[PDB]
Amino acid sequence: VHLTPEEKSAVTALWGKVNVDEVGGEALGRLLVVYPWTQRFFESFGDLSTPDAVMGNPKVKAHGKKVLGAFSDGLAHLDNLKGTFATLSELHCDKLHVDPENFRLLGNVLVCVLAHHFGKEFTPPVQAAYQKVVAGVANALAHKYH
Amino acid sequence: VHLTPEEKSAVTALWGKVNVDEVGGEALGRLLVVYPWTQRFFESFGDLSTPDAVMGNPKVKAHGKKVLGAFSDGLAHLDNLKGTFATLSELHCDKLHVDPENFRLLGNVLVCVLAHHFGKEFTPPVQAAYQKVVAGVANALAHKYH
Amino acid sequence: VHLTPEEKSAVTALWGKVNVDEVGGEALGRLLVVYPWTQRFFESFGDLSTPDAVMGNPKVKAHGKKVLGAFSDGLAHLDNLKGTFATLSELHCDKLHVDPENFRLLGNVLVCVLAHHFGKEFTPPVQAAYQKVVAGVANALAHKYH
Amino acid sequence: VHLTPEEKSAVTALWGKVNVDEVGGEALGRLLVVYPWTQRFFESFGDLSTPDAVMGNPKVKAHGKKVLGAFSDGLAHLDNLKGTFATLSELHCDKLHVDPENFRLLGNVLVCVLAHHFGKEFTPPVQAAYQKVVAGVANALAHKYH
Ligand code: HEM
Ligand code: HEM
Ligand code: HEM
Ligand code: HEM
Repeated sequence: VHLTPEEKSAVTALWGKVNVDEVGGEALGRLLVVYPWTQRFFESFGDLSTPDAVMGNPKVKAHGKKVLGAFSDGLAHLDNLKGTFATLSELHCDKLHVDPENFRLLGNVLVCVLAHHFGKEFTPPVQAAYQKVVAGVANALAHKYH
Repeated sequence: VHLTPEEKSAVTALWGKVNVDEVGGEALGRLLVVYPWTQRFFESFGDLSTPDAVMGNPKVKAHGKKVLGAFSDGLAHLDNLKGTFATLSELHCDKLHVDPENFRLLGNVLVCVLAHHFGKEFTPPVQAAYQKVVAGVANALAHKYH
Repeated sequence: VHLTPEEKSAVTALWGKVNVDEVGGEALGRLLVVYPWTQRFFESFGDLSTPDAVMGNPKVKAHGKKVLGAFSDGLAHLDNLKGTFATLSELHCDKLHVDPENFRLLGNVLVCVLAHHFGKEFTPPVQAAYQKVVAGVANALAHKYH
Repeated sequence: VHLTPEEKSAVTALWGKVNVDEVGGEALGRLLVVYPWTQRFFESFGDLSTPDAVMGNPKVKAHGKKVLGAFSDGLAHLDNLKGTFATLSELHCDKLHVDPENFRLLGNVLVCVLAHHFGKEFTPPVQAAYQKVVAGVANALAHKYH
């Protein structure tokens, strides 16, 4: 992932203001609502019938916080995402068999959640920076398939 | 596209509140900035070299407004997206030769712009409905390749 | 799907030379080997651990011929794919939750299988026509998501 | 790209029987026929009006030879695709603005041309190996967008 310092500044500044405990659950929950086939991976989480059921699921919220945590991790090592994510790649690919396209969709939902939250501060160049990051993390997660 | 009563009422309500000037140049600008290869289609527009040049450009802004106008038309005929978009399909496909994937990328940018432009009212079910709409439009636009 | 009369004639002539009992198993099996996350959907098939575990799997072979039968249906009803695949769309979308991208991969694998089998009779325009067909089928199977 | 030695050997062994002078032109030509929007990049090659026109084009055949030449380089340097394709990445991204999805499509057409050529030598594990190589080359080519 190649970010200019201006880009690195703007991404981290935005990041610093993310409600980590909420954003994660919102991004995971919206993934399940918007791209419904993804619910197949989380059937053990309980009731996912309605959007309300999904958005209200505390297992979804809890897990969402864990996803956001790893995201914060890659953000700290843009230099080496493959290695940062090596362990999560074996899990998601070798054990869970998640389609590589799903990693890209979660990336997308995340960018949407930020736009939604940071309105005007989510500028075109900031959107561009985050797009490159979510793409970099998605590619690092599908590494086991490469 | 298949929208549930709720989704459709939902959809058409928010649309009515859309500031096309704001959303159109924003959607079009963000496409050229986030996915740079898209600039080659708009060489006739001038200075697109920087996010500022792009976001500044009134050609971009005016064209953006035209794109939303076609969207609106589309929104009125969710029943016949294909027929609604026939002439634009011929233009984009047969004449311009735009990659069908780019119709998906504009759609996604547009969704991020609505999140951005409706904050709190852009709930998971609304995003889910708008995602079906944009995918529907992208598919109707790529119709000539099918 | 829009085929010119020359496309329709060549597509239908080639299809009549296909050994159904065989190409369907070959296409489903290659899908499972080349895009390994797809194995997660074939819950009762047993060992899918090695290419030979997959390719000679009796259930893969039997199942491939049912897939092939459905494709034939498709080809015979290009004017009505959504209707033709109505119950298969609800099974795959509503019940099985197959990601739409997967429908596309299987179409791509089938095309490769025909190339492998027909060699030189698989000309560029025949390939282009088959591409439009498999894309139309994938689109009709993902109907319930639209 | 992760290839087992078994895969590596099956891959290089087959590459050795490729008609260097022909497969390239076939691949490129089928790209232009099957995904017609790619014709916009080769409008200076002359007449691409028809499949026959495309497949006939001597510019296409000559250019296919160079493409295949680049592929052999990648094959010879699986451990250094990014360096191997450094200059080609700057040409295609920075200079030509080719959409990254098109690199993917070319790799896919190539695999189909190999299938079409090798019949039976093109077994499921060989196809899987080739799919990982093409994906790795497409990703290396798109590096400038990352
Ligand atoms: C691309 C961004 C993603 C990140 C950063 C991420 C991160 C994580 C993390 C941190 C965990 C918990 C690891 C542990 O408990 O050791 C996890 C587990 C899991 N993830 Fe993801 N993930 C991503 C994408 C996805 C996608 C797209 C899906 C499926 C649609 C998915 C499905 C799962 C599942 C099923 C589990 C296991 C949860 C359980 O049963 O405890 N992940 N992921
Ligand atoms: C969401 C899908 C899209 C819609 C609804 C749309 C709509 C339109 C409209 C309404 C026009 C004006 C045609 C006229 O009145 O003469 C137009 C033209 C054009 N579109 Fe799009 N468009 C879409 C996607 C795209 C994409 C993805 C690209 C390229 C990346 C693109 C490139 C162009 C170009 C180059 C023109 C011609 C501009 C000129 O020189 O006049 N469009 N489009
Ligand atoms: C390209 C289009 C496809 C066609 C025409 C097709 C066709 C079929 C047909 C005819 C059946 C049997 C329905 C019945 O029970 O009567 C079936 C079942 C099934 N398909 Fe597909 N399919 C397609 C793609 C896929 C893909 C991409 C996946 C997953 C990767 C998939 C997974 C399944 C599963 C898991 C079943 C049920 C098998 C069982 O009986 O356990 N299908 N499909
Ligand atoms: C993905 C694998 C690809 C490889 C290995 C590849 C390789 C090459 C090579 C070796 C050249 C000659 C560069 C030089 O020495 O001037 C070239 C040029 C070119 N390629 Fe590609 N290419 C690939 C994909 C594509 C795609 C998908 C497109 C567009 C659809 C494309 C469009 C072009 C164009 C327009 C040129 C310039 C032709 C000229 O004027 O010489 N390339 N490519």
